[PDB]
Amino acid sequence: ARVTVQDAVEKIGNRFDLVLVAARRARQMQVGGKDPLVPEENDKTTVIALREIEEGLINNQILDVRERQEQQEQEAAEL
Amino acid sequence: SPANGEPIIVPSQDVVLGLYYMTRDCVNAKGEGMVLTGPKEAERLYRSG
Amino acid sequence: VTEFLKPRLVDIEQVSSTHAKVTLEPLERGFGHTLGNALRRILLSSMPGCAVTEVEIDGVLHEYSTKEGVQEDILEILLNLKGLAVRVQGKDEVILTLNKSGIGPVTAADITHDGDVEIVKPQHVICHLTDENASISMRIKVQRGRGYVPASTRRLLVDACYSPVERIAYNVEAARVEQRTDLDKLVIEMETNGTIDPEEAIRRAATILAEQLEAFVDL
Amino acid sequence: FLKPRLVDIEQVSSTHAKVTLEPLERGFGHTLGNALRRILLSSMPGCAVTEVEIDGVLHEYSTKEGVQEDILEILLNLKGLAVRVQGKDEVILTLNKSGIGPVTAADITHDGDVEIVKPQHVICHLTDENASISMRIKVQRGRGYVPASTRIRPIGRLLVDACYSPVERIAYNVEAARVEQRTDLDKLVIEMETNGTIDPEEAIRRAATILAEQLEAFVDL
Amino acid sequence: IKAAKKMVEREEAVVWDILDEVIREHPVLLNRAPTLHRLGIQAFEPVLI
Amino acid sequence: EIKELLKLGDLPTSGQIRLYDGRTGEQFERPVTVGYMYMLKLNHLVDDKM
Amino acid sequence: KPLVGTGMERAVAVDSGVTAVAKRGGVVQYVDASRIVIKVNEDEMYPGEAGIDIYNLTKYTRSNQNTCINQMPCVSLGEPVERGDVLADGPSTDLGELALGQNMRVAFMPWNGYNFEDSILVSERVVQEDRFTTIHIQELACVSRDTKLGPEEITADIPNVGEAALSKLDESGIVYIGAEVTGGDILVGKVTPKDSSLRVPNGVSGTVIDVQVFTRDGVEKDKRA
RNA sequence: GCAGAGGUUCUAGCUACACCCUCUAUAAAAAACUAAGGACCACACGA
Repeated sequence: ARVTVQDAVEKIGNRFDLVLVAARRARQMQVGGKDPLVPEENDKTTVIALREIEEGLINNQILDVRERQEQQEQEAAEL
Repeated sequence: SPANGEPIIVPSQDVVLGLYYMTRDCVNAKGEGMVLTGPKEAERLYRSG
Repeated sequence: VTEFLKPRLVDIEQVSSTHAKVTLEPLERGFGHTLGNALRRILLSSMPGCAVTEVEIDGVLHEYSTKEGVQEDILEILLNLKGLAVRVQGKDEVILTLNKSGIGPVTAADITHDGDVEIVKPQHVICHLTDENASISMRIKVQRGRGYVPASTRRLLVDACYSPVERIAYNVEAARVEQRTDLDKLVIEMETNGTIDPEEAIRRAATILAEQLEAFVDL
Repeated sequence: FLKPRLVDIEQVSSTHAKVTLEPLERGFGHTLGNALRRILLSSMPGCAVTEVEIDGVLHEYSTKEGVQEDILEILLNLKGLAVRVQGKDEVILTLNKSGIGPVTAADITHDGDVEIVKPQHVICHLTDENASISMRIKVQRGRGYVPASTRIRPIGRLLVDACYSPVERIAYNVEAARVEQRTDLDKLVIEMETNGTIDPEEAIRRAATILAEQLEAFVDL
Repeated sequence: IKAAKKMVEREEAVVWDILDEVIREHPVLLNRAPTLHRLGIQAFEPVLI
Repeated sequence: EIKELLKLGDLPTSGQIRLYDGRTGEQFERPVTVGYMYMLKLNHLVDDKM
Repeated sequence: KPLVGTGMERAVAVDSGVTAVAKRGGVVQYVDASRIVIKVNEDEMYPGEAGIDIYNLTKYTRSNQNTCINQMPCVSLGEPVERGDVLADGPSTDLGELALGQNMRVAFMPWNGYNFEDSILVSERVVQEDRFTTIHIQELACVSRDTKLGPEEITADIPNVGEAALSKLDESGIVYIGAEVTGGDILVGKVTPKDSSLRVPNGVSGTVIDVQVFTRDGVEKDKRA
């Protein structure tokens, strides 16, 4: 659980990009099969996405990197 | 608050009265002039009466 | 009729060895407070425990004075004595002699061992000395009294901190049981001087309160 | 530390009586006082009625003929029926009053075990010699307050509220008794006010027992 | 969904601890009817009482 | 008149008592007013508005 | 009664129709929780064919705001009453005075913020002694319409219902007087030609005190009717 | 399980938001189950 978001917004400092990136990350962690790269403590996907952000691990460009890595791994097994 | 730089989460009426009763002075009160070894000792003194 | 839910030290998440936070399982409503307040009164009121009660400064004789070299006012070399957590066994009115010269602070480790008298905070800086020639000394008389007692109630007299605990605060809050409406989760967050462990402080306070109940103890 | 001990149970009345402990160490006075008062007011085994069965009344809002009071406030009177049991944990008490006259609690067809302590507690006023109330009053044990709803069946059953709280008013008053030669032994008194169903000595005994048992949560024996 | 509806309509004890599980980190929008400023609708982590 | 009526009963004239706390069991400083206000109960219940 | 009133609450409680006033002085010949029989005194007697004056009280009856219009006899068998006297304390009345609410010990102090801004902090002692419990009388109308190919009939012959549904109902589709019905429970049959049973709206609970079965001429009353 | 019908129950049940199995013109060995729902004005008010 967590209370505030300042430690999260400070590195995504638009306070709106935070919502979008953590939302897509929580999507990939909830509807996708991705496991949280930050330890889970009986916490929903939203606070898990925030924690993954605050640890300097999940950001917009990191999410794009993960997306294109998945794309490359998908198209590598299709050839 | 977006209206002004004054914070909107402000202790409204009862907590502020309690704080005023706390943070005040009367020139004669039980155990005045004592020297304290930190705020924790002040809490220990007050809760012991 | 008499079945009452009892917790077992459910959360003892001690932060440091001088500050723990005991949080019990839900207790029947009206009992979180009746236990927190009881233990608070026991702990802030009376336990066996040694602390400084008075001191005779060698050179200084009045309560309001100052000696050179010791930039700390004598009133402050008295507060640091109140902070001087000391534990003794068997002996009660033991007198401790402090004697050190030279530039620098006077740590609590400078007090001579004086038999079985132990100090739990050796690096407690009482006062600082700025001169090699200045030889500060005193006879700090610690005592294993029971419970806090200031100097106004009763050579320089200092307030006593006979209670090993320094801060008692219980913030009882609602808990839940599968059907029971509202049971209270007591949360004792408590510090100590360091002489006695916080968990041990709670255990000894409970022991004292129960021993004051043995006459009407049944089953 | 001198331990406290019961020294007086002065029965100033049947409804209430003060219990005094001769020795108590400085500070422990108000400690034990507040602990005992709180643990007495909160949790003490009561005996208040839990279920009534009028003879010819279906729902509690009906009005039997002959009784000067409607059934609802008959139940309201009953929920404060000062009764105590000795051997059972639940009992069903039968009442059969006939003829004009208030139905005092003494009219309850009691047994050798279940004995009422206020035989003047009026339940209802019968106003016709050809009218007769008939109640199968169910009396249980318990503690605290339990409403009618929050207890998990035929039509005739009237689920009355439960008031298992023998004590009504507890007030401790520390004093100063000069025991032996040591001063500051604050004598403690307990101006408790029960409803006549619990012995003040036994009340303090059970309250101290539960305080110790719950205090044994973090201590050995 | 029929079985789940029956279970939640009976509000079994297995439903309450599941509910407190699903409201771990789920904010709800409290809202006053005559809202004027945007501070008139905030969110909180609701605690089951 | 109200003061004299209070003084007829074995009650303080000032109208304030020293309410000991129910939980801490300690005296409330600044003795507090205690009396029997005639509190109503408005029709706007909550179980018809929950 | 209000521990501090205005003296004119008695006037506002007697002028209103809530309290059955003694229009004829005399001695209470027979009192009852439902009726009050007044034996008229000789002075107030009508010339001939005189006798008693039965003040038939109105027991629990639904108000307009769904409160209990209840009357309690405040006299006993053998207590004289006079002209303009008050006999039955109606809703929110006590011995002829006006007692809207109740009165209890009140102390003005901030108690740990629970009475933060304007909130009251009532003790469990109030609920325990049943001090503020209020009866609320709800009404559940149900009609039987002239539906084509057989009208609406109120029968316990409900389909797709277990014995739990028929438990509170009688052998003719109407709940017994005094059943502890709860949310969703059935009260009235109302089988429509092809199941439109009037059921307890969700949330509302409590006993059922009285069922009234109106009927226009042309259809025979069923067993419960 | 996406176009229909049948099955052990209970008239009818083919994903209708909807619950199990079969196949493309044929009906039964089988327990947990079922219904998609309702507008406009006056008044007492309440924050």
